[PDB]
Amino acid sequence: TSLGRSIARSMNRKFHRISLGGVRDEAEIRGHRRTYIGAMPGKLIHAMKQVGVINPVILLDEIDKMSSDWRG
Amino acid sequence: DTNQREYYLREQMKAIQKELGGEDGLSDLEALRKKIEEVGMPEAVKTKALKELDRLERMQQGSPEATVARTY
Amino acid sequence: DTNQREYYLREQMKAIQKELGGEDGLSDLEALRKKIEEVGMPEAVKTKALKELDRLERMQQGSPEATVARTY
Amino acid sequence: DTNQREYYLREQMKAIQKELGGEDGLSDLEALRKKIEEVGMPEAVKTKALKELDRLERMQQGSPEATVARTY
Repeated sequence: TSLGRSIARSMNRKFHRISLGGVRDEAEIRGHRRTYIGAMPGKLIHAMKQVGVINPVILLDEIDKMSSDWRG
Repeated sequence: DTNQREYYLREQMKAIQKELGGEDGLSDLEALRKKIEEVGMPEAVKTKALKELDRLERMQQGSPEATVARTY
Repeated sequence: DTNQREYYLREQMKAIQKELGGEDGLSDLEALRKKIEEVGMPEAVKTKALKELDRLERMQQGSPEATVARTY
Repeated sequence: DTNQREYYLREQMKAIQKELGGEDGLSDLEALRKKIEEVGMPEAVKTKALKELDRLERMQQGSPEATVARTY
């Protein structure tokens, strides 16, 4: 995380961290169905909300533990 | 006159469908209904597409049945 | 009040999905009625088929009765 | 009478429901409307911003589609 922060500093960008471990669906990758209240955007949209630039350095954390469990 | 009758019924559905099921999905639903005729489709395909269209025009519920029909 | 209105409106939606003519809600339904009759089956088969015929008069978004009844 | 009581209890469930869980922000509306213009959105992005704005000013808090539209 500090490595990515310093890389963002080098390019004078804004850095971010989003954890993907513990996710096995696309509901936190993509959003949710647009037919009800409760639809929730994915972790990427959280990352853009919490960063202040068009061009952040998105850090995808714990990518190796992704597998097909449900929702594809 | 009969065609305008059918499209007046469609006027009823489109006037009441506002903020029901998916308001954004309304445009997708109408586009798919139009593409039913636009794309040269087999008569059995046309009939099952009309089946799913009857499984739409949804003033029943915003249930996943409407969503799965839109995806279909 | 809103649920009563929604049931009312969805029921005219059911009452206008009768293909305008009102002969049947779905063509597949009226096709099976004659197809059972237009095939010469024994009294053990034809008589029973005339009673599982009553599982029809259903449509996809409504009761799932016809979903397997049509296949049978 | 017991089915009426059970249906009323389900209605009590779905009427006590909104509170912890469902949230509304009427004050933000004007802020969301203004910040569309001063923060330039891409062409398709500006198009969907105008779309989600159009989803308001007609229905804003009294429908599930309007509140999820406001969250979007």
